[PDB]
Amino acid sequence: GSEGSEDDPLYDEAVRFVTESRRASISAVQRKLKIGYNRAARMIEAMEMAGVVTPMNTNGSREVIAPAPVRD
Repeated sequence: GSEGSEDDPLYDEAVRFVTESRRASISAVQRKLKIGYNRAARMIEAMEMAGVVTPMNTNGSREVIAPAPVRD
């Protein structure tokens, strides 16, 4: 792993994207971040291990575990 482990030029954007979107979808991440599917997925993987996003669901939809910016 090189790009998308914990601190990546766009991971922070992805994590912020998922946290705010309340959903971890690579296609969506790449769409919102204007990144590549592979790149987004890599960062998304980082979200899984990092605890930013929960594993996929029975239907095939991820969730977010990392809190959102409420004030701090």
